[PDB]
Amino acid sequence: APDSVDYRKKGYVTPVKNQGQCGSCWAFSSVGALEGQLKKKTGKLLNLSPQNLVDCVSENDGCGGGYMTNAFQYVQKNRGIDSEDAYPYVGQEESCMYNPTGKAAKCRGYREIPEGNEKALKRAVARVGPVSVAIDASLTSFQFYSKGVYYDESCNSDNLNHAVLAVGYGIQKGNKHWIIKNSWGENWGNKGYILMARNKNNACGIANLASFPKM
Ligand SMILES: *C(#N)C1=NC([N][C]2[C][C][C][C][C]2)=C2N=[C]N([C][C]N3[C][C]N([C])[C][C]3)C2=N1
Repeated sequence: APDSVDYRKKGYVTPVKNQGQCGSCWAFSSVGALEGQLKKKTGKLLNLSPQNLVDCVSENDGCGGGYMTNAFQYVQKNRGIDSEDAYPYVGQEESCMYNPTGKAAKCRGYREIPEGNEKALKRAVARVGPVSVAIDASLTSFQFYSKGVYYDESCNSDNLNHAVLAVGYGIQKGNKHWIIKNSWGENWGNKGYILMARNKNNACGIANLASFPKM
C-alpha cells in the first residue's frame, strides 16, 4: 500500500456538502463512499441522494442519527439509490418517495473493517476507495479545527457521535494523518476537510466503526 493516497486528486470525491439543520451525518458518509465506487466503476462522478436514505432507511432515525451499515444494506435490498438531482436534499425527514425511473447506483452489500485496526483501514482506503468511518467529534478543538494534523488527548475512542468519510491518508511535517471529508459546508475546517492523527492509538475512535460498500 502506498505511503500516501488522496482520492480528491484522482477526481473520486464530490464537493463538500452541508447537512443543514439535520443530524444526517451518516447519510452523507454513506453516499460519499458510494460515489467513490461509482466513479471507480464507470468514470462518472455524481452526487448521490442523502435524502433518499434519510427518508427511507427505516432501521435508522432520519435526522436523529443512524448507521452507515444499515444504509448500505438498504441500497442493496432496494436495488439502488437515487441521484441528488432525482431526490434532492431538503434537510428534514419526509415520506419515502419512489422514483420509478432508474436508480443512479447499486451495491452488493458491504464490509466492516476490523475494530480498532488502523492498518487494515489504511489498506482498505488504498485498495477500495473512500471509506465511511465514525468518530468522537464532541471536543471544542475538533469543532473549531482550522489546520495541522488534529490530535487531542481528551478524544474518546468509545464515544462515537459523528460520521465522516476517509478519502485518503498521508504525512505532514512528520505527522501521519487521515484525510477526512466532513458535511458541515466548505466554511468549516480547512475548506470542509480535516487531517486527523493516524497511528496514534486509534485517536478519536477512527477505526472503530469503519465500513465500505461492495460494488
Ligand atoms: C450526525 N449528524 C449524527 N450522527 C448520530 N449518530 C451516529 C454517529 C456515528 C456512528 C453511528 C451513529 C447522531 N446521534 C444523535 N445525533 C444528533 C446530534 N447529537 C445529539 C447528542 N449529542 C450528545 C451529540 C450530538 C446524531 N447526529
